[PDB]
Amino acid sequence: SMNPPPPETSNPNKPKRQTNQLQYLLRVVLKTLWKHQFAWPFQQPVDAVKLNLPDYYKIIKTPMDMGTIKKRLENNYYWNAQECIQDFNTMFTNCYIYNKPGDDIVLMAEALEKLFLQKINELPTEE
Amino acid sequence: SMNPPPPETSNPNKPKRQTNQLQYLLRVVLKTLWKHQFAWPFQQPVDAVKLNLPDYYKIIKTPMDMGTIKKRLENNYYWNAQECIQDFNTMFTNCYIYNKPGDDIVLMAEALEKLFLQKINELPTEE
Repeated sequence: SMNPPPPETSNPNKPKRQTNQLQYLLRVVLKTLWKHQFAWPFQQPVDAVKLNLPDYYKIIKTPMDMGTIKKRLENNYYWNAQECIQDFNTMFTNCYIYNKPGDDIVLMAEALEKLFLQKINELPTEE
Repeated sequence: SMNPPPPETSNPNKPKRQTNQLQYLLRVVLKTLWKHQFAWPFQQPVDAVKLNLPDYYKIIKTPMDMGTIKKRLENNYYWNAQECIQDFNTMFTNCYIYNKPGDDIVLMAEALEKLFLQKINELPTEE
């Protein structure tokens, strides 16, 4: 009956690089998703103690949120842009896992997923 | 202090009518919002003594909640749909009044209002 620690966002032993793709994910993708009207329930880890949701972290064993993604990009925690896209995908599917098809929170995450996909269509070439 | 009696939900001395719009407000509007994941703080009158909110009914002098709106629709309390729509608006603006921009409860209210407005956009045509 206690929230887990948030996901790690710093990995100081890992090599670091800046790519056009990683910079785009932070400066465009994360930015556009953050300001969407549906974003706030996904911006921080679910606070299951505050919400009185004792089952959340019994069901969700790989939590992910947009605040954690932002910090990872800022700390060059990702070497490959797909590791970041995976975290985004984990955040959406965590919503589909915890809730039920057609739920309103799920319709919210679905709309955010469509926008995320629209944005990564414009991802700069890996070059 | 103490809680007030909840809003009245019955008016025997008022004429009654069933209309396309009132039926929609109960079976579609109220139903949809009730089943929203963000609905639980608005389904019943604020128990300001149980929530440790002694100032709530000093600030909020026209309280309104979805359980009251549900009963009013079931008891034909409303002759026009705008009476019911006004109770919804009161419930949302009460939340904005008592709390502050950016609070969790306010963001929940705003999401319900946006869904409410979409469902009202599809109110059947007036007889």
